[PDB]
Amino acid sequence: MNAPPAFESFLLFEGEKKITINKDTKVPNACLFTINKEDHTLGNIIKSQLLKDPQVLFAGYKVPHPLEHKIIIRVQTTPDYSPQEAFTNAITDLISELSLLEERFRVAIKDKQEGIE
Amino acid sequence: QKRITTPYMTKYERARVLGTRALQIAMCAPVMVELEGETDPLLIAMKELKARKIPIIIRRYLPDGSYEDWGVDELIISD
Amino acid sequence: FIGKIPIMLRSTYCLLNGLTDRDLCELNECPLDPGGYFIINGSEKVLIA
Amino acid sequence: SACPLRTIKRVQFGVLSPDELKRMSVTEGGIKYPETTEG
Amino acid sequence: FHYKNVTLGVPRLKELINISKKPKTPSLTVFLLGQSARDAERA
Amino acid sequence: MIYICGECHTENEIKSRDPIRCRECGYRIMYKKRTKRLVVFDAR
Amino acid sequence: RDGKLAKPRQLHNTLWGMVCPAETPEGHAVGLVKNLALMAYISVGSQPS
Amino acid sequence: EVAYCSTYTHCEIHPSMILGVCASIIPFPDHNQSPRNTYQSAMGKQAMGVYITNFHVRMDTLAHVLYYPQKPLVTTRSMEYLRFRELPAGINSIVAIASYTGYNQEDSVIMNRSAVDRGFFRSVFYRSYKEQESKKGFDQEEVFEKPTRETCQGMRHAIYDKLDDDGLIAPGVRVSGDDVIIGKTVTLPTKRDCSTFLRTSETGIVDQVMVTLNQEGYKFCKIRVRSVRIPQIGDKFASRHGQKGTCGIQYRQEDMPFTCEGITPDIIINPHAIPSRMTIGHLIECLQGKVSANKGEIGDATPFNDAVNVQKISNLLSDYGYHLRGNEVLYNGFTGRKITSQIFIGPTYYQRLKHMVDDKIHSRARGPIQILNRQPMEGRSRDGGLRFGEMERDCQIAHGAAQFLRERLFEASDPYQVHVCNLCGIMAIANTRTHTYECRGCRNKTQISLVRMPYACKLLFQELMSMSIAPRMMSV
Amino acid sequence: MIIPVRCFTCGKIVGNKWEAYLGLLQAEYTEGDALDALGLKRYCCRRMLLAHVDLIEKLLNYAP
Amino acid sequence: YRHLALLCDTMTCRGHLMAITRHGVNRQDTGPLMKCSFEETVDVLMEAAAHGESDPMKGVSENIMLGQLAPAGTGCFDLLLDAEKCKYGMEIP
Amino acid sequence: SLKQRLKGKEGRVRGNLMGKRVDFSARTVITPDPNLSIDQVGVPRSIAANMTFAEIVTPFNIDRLQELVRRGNSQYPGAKYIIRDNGDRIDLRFHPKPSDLHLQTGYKVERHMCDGDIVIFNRQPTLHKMSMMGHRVRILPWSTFRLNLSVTTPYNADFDGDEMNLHLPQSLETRAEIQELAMVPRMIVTPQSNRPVMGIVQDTLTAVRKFTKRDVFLERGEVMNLLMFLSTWDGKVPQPAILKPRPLWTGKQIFSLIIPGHINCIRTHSTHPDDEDSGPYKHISPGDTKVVVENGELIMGILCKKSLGTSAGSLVHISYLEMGHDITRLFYSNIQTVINNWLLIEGHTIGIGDSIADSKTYQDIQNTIKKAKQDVIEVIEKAHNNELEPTPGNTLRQTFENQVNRILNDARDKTGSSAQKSLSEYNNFKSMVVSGAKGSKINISQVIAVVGQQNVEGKRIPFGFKHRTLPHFIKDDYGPESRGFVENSYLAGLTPTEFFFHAMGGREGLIDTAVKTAETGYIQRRLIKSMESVMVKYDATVRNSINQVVQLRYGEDGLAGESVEFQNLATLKPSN
Amino acid sequence: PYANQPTVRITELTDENVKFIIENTDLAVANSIRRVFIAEVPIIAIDWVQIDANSSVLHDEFIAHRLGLIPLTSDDIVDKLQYSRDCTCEEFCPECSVEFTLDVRCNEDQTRHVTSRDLISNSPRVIPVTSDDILIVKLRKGQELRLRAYAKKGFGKEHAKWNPTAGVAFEYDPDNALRHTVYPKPEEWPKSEYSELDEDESQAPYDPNGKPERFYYNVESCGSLRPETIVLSALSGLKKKLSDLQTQLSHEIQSDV
Ligand SMILES: [Mg+2]
Ligand SMILES: [Zn+2]
Ligand SMILES: [Zn+2]
Ligand SMILES: [Zn+2]
Ligand SMILES: [Zn+2]
Repeated sequence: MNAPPAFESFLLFEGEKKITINKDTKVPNACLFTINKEDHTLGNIIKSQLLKDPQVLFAGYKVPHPLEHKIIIRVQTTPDYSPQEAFTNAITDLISELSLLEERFRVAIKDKQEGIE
Repeated sequence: QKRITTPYMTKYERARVLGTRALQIAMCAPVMVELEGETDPLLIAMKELKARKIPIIIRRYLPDGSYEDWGVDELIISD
Repeated sequence: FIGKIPIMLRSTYCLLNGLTDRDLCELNECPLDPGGYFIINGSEKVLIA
Repeated sequence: SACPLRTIKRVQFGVLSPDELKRMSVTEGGIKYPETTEG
Repeated sequence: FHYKNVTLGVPRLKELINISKKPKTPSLTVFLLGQSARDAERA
Repeated sequence: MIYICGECHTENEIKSRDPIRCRECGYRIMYKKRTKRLVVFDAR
Repeated sequence: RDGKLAKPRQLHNTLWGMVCPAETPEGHAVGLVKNLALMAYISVGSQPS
Repeated sequence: EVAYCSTYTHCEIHPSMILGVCASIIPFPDHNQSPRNTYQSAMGKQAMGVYITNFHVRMDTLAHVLYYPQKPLVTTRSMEYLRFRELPAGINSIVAIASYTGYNQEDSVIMNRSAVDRGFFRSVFYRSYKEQESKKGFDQEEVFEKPTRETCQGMRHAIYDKLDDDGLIAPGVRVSGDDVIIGKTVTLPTKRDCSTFLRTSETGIVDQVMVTLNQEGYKFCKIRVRSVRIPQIGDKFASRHGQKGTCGIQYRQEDMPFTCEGITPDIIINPHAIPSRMTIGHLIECLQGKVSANKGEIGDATPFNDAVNVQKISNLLSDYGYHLRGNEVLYNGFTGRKITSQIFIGPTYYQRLKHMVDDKIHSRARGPIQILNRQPMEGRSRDGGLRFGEMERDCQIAHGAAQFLRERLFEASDPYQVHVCNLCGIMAIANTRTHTYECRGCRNKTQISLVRMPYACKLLFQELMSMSIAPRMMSV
Repeated sequence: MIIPVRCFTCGKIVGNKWEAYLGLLQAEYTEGDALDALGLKRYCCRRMLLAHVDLIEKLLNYAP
Repeated sequence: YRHLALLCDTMTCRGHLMAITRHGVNRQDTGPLMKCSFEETVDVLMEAAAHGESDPMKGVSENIMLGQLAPAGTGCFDLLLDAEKCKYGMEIP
Repeated sequence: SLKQRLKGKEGRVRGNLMGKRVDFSARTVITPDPNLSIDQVGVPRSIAANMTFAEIVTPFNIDRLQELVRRGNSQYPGAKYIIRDNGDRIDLRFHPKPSDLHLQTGYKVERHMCDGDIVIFNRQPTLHKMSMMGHRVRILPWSTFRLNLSVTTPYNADFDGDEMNLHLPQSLETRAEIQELAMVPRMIVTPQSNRPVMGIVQDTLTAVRKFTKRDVFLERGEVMNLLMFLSTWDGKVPQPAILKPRPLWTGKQIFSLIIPGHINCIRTHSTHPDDEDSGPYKHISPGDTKVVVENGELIMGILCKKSLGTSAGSLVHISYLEMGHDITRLFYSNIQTVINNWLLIEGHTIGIGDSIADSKTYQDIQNTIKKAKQDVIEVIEKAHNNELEPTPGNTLRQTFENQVNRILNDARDKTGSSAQKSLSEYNNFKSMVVSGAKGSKINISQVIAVVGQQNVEGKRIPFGFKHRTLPHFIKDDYGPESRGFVENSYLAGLTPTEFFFHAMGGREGLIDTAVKTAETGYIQRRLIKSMESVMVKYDATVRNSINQVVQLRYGEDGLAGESVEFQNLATLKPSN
Repeated sequence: PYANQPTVRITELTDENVKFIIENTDLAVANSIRRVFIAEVPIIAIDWVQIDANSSVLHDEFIAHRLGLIPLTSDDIVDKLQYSRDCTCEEFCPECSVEFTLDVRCNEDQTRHVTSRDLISNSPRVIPVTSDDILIVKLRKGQELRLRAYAKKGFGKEHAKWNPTAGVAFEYDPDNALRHTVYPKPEEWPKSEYSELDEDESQAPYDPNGKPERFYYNVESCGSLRPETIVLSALSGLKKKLSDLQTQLSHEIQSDV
């Protein structure tokens, strides 16, 4: 079809896998994570947390084509450490920050339902 | 040798030989050089040219009509 | 009878000229439309100087 | 088909003889009827 | 038009493509073997 | 089948293979009635 | 339109106030087709008697 | 003063009056390059806008209408006289001169997908098809009636169910492209039927169906189909200041770069294009358009009025609190980080061009061939093979790719097989069942050979033999 | 023809505002004052009302 | 320089100045089929038939008209498959 | 008549036989894609499905072929028709079930065109081989043709409704030869000019100059994104240019990574000064001119239009000579992708403020114009007195006109220098001019100071009215404004008389360009037909179709036109 | 390797717009949440329109496009409503869709104006947001318009109508200490509303080390969904996406071992 359907862009096919594990021999303990049907918003947040982590030597997030819906993230870690562990740790840190932020925002609206006065 | 025609394969000769070898592979030609897991005839043909195992002899026509016969191994790839 | 002569639209002879905008609306003819084109076989033809 | 396929080396132009034209002509005795078909 | 009058550009190339007995503006540059070329008054 | 006369804004059936005309309006221009079937549309 | 003669195609000083220079169709013929200026009016003409 | 003369007989009423209606619509024409103004005069004629207020009453083929026509923010006083404002052919779009993903390069305009969803720049298309009953002879009368397989010798595979008993498709139905919309039967001494098919991929709902007596008095039917087309990357959008380009790409509002306010430009144009065309007026108009929206009064675009100067417009923008230059700090949408260089942004009136990619695209594979020359021919799909140019053949000769050139020249068009003897150059009669061919005159089967040459060449040789000159083909 | 339901850039409803905007034009408020009365602080929302032309009334005049 | 040198050399190859025009092409040693492709087909073909002239087929246009490969690069040489090289070959299912 | 039946143009013997319409041909509007590789060409899915390639059945790939047979005229990957060994053609769509039909070895399958196929991509008019370049099929959802920015320069097609044609070979030999001779990376260089016909696109080129500026610093996270985009990247991060404050990479250092392998090239800067080389500190390069590339790394200078331009001795040309055509194609793609990622962060803009100049600069421009007008008045009065004497061989009227023109030209040059002085490194217009990708110094002079004299056919506007160019002007008016000279900048605005004269200059320019294109095409067509027969034989002697020798050796050197490159003997020029 | 603890302060809370400031959070996190509110938050809007008969000057397709854009209240039943494709129930039914039926006839000589309020909804919770009334179309005398419509849940990414908020204003670092944006003339540029710069100080002095913080977000909503409620829903939605990615990764590593 000349115009791709909107539902397909955000929906992975049953054959398609959301996360792909790839091994990079260019540097030791470097793993490539590719997420299909993923918006730019999720990729940017994941890359920043990996960059913050000292264990992750290299954090790069790129989109191969704008028309295509996919994100590619590269994680490089020390040989003792595991790249998959770093990726999961970044996800948990983001979830912890969001949950704390949600509680704080809910408390703030409760504190001033009618405003300060 | 004593031939005016260049020993090296001409670029036009190289194109025809690669096309012919690829045409043979798609038809089902026995492979002089085993394919490296390649389903593409052109990719196998280029490796066969580097091997020089292709069974092709090229006849070159001079203006007087004298013919020069060159084996694929004798010919040197232009590229 | 001599023959029939095509009439340029919005000309004094043409019915549309001398008609109020409300009358044009009943005939489904736009007041905004400039006119000045002859109609032949239900097609618009305008002479070029 | 059964006949072999070969290229034409040379093309020669010469006047076509009437006698050979009569021999290769599909019609025999020529066409005596102006009408394409009687009925 | 920008350069007297000389033929240049695509029309000059067209003149090369179709040989013409007379060019649109024929001219020949002349150089003098004699000392007249060196001094304006003798030239 | 059924046809609509624009000049008098009334619907009069026109016989097939019969010269087009309107009853009491003398109008030979007719418009076919909108189809009974309903066609779905996307708001997007 | 085929004719490439420069003088008819070229805009002229007398054209000022009678034609719009900007409103010319581009193509093989340039400036052959012109649109008259809004102020400019073609004269109907009158009897000289 | 030291005037050229103190006794002038006459004075010009206005300098702008000399400019034509097409010239007047362009803002600040004197600031813009003179060739660019000429190009826009052509663009204005082909701009897509509703031709007349009562478009529905008149059935017009290839009619173009605008979903939400809007008056320009900056209008020349001359534009009011031609009533461009009454029936506008364009919708104002916010414009930013910037480089993003590189799609905007080479005269391409980035567009906002969210604006397209809201219906910005959406258009309505009307196409009219008219069929009149023909009665050249009493037996040759062609009454319109629904075609049925039993009663029609020539009925096509496509279903005639959509057609009514009258043979005219019902109004308000949606008909797919290349589907018969009118059914007519020609009386046959059963009867073959003549059917008119929809344009391929028309996808147009039938706006109305009209049956009326013709001027001749034979039955006459007019069918109009209405198709709604959204803005597309292929579709061309033209700026008022002599600029035309295809849309490079469409992005979501979050994807599009956002200002501190969060406003996203409807159209983004490459910065390089403005210097090349030297459109000084376009930059002034963008500044004026933002000033007009904040001011709440429509701007004046008259060229020789000199009412507004670039400094005066910048001073008005500073009074509004916007930067005087009009550059606004912007944040890349994906990064969320403010861009190092501030980008000038101003609204520019934009008119959609008539040319559209959907009409242009076509491809032909194994299409029906003409009987006379076996040349490729367009089918009901209306897609036909592109002609191979004589220059294109010469370029192939320079390439040295003889096999590819031969394939296009002979295999692609009218490939044919012929039989000839060495001496006799005549076309030997060929019988497929026998598998043996004989040059008549010498009765030869050994001499006969198979030669492949183009069908056009074969018929040309036969025509030469009719002229009494025989081309002779010899194996040796 | 008729006012678009939503602003082209923000997506904020403009169709309901257009009837109020016409009432402000009928009142002492000028075109600029009417936009100020609406209180929109974004030029895109103000632009939709200012640049819109209503052709629906012309279509209504013609007999159906 | 090579492109410029060739254009003057071909023009002066005859030994007389010749314009690049239809009339200049008409006076040539090229075969009748080339003349047939040049719009003078009726006169040349009658002359060729009367004199029993034969087309050389040297021209690329003559070969393409008959559907034969033009005698350009990749067409002049003919390959000669050889069994001795074939004998050291591996059969594939 | 039978002789009448034979026809020339639009005739079976000439129009149809020599040129015929071709099947497997697709035409649609073209839109630029930076992401797509130079070989890859975007193809609409509907066109790709319609186009088909005949494929012999092969036992190794039979499973894929049977799957294509199972889905007929439905899925995008499918066979529209199957040809049996007998040669009968069967339609899967017409046949009640696709599964019952069984594939056999040697069957021909009409597989729909897919990515990785080879097609010939050409512009609608081809004046040269470079116009027609073989391309690799790529499929994108939208109905448009997508091509890389690098391939656009040989095509020379602006993206405004332009369309291109692609033809699919159905023969293995034709496809193989097209890959060997017509592939787009192989055709990057041109034999006629012995230089690449591909040049960096203007948007990338201006960004490249800003990227190679000395004052460019990139954060570690931004550099990692650029490395991820680079195909040439080896997976090893380069040591940062600045280390102690934070890890930082200079833009030139990132460009050095883009440059492939170790190509050494020196290109003079676009704004490079001849005086700087004569002066001391030429090696130091205070202006950052004299661009030098050593060991495949940019060492000094700012990359300019000349360095990445379509010219001999270019960095891209050096990459073609040593790295090879395929690596050069990757290098072109790498420059565009890295530049685009850097460009969005850096930003690009143009504005009326960039066009505007300081009031003091404007006052200087007005003063020179005023002096020129006064000088013209002095010449006019002296001519009336007859004090002026005609130059020999020239009319007095012509000499008077020429001297007045010279006064206008010198003033316009002075105003132009004032416009250049107003421009600043911060100013966007100057940055585009310094790169040279778009705009010109003369364009800036028209924009800020004086547009210049407007003339028709290279002569001052004639008097259409008797003795007067316009009714407003007096009889025998020799004033520069009357003769069409424009002293007003585009930003300043044009007076109605100046606008009318400017329109005359535009009108004459429009007529000549349109007439010129038809004439050049016609002469080229006659020349191309005349020289098509000439060819080089096996002995390397150039010969006509008749076989009469034109040259004993091609080019008089028997060497390829592209291979020869300019070199300095350095023997004849020095003194004995 | 541990995320910093964010602090949230709300400048203003109102139905029309909510202004909130988040500090001690990464710039990437601040940008991601701003994008999430605009496109990742679902709203109920008409997706299906069927017109039995149209007599209005506007064509049936024109009316259908306008109906979808018009907002419908989605404050409490966005969670309760289910996507028609996801649900196994019939696509047109009350649980997965809201039915809207409008029948308008003008018999008065004056034109009658069709309004969003006229639309009738089977479900009370989803209603057109009228307090003026949006004008869908104007009906001439003797003209009747009848249509049947169904409303399906969708998020902003699917369509602009499904987006629940107007343009969102995001800014940070108003004083240019980071020098992310450099002004050729600082004095000409107006100072930011949140800028702490004094009138004498045209631009902030450059700092060698800078951290983006105190990001300002203003969310303006149609009122179908409360802006503060949209922020709370967005935080959960982004967290859900990360959790789904972690679950996919956990399955992928389990498959590998
Ligand atoms: Mg173009
Ligand atoms: Zn009636
Ligand atoms: Zn015989
Ligand atoms: Zn808005
Ligand atoms: Zn349901």
